[PDB]
Amino acid sequence: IVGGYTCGANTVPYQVSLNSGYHFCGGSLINSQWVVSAAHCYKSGIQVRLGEDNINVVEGNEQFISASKSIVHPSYNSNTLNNDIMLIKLKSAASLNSRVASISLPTSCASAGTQCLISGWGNTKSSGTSYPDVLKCLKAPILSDSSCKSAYPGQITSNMFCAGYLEGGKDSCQGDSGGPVVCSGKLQGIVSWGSGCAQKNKPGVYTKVCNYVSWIKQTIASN
Ligand SMILES: CNC(=O)[C@@H]1C[C@H](N2CCc3c(ncnc3OCCC3CC3)C2)CN1C(=O)c1ccc(CN)c(OC)c1
Ligand SMILES: [Ca+2]
Repeated sequence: IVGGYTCGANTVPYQVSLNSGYHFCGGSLINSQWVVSAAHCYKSGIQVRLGEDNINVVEGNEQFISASKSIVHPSYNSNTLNNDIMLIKLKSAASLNSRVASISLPTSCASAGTQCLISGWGNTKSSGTSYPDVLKCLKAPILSDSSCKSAYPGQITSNMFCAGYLEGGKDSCQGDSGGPVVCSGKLQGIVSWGSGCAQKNKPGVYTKVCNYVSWIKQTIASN
């Protein structure tokens, strides 16, 4: 997160860190045994880390649970990132508490101007690199689809939205992908891609979760 602020420990209790010996992606807890992340985060040997604040320190509220099954969206395209969403089932249920809590799925799609909370452990610099270890937060609005498509001609699909600031300075960045975009208590987005971080006219691009709620619910109910 570039241009954000320190969330505060366990203030984003649905935020997870996906760890394969190191933090590689964010995710969102959606019930005790399932996490939503980006399909581009798919890999073997995932451990889901819940209840984290500083990812380099065991502070006493963490739960570490291995993934048992990963389900990449049936239509995910790795060349274009269309349908950039995946479900991860945990080997055992997380114990739900004040520090480890699920986030609601949308019941409808959110609009341009809706304010959201984006969070993650990614790079905090727009030029060069610095990783914060504690969770960072950013308040950002959803941008109109026309400004998103104009910023990224030929690359934005009906399954994506832009959020952030066209003037630059505030954005998600390397190591935030897979993590949450939450608006009025609903997981509307997944951190997906962009061109650089916090550059003018290059806002972050996010998977449009509302289009996937039917698939998420059906997949969870059958697995
Ligand atoms: C260490 N983790 C990372 O670096 C991940 C990998 C992810 N990338 C996306 C493109 C892509 C991937 N995997 C196959 N193909 C990819 O792109 C192919 C081209 C299609 C049009 C996207 C995976 C971008 N990452 C971010 O954390 C990130 C988050 C937010 C922003 C917004 N400023 C950002 O901006 C550059 C980057
Ligand atoms: Ca921690």
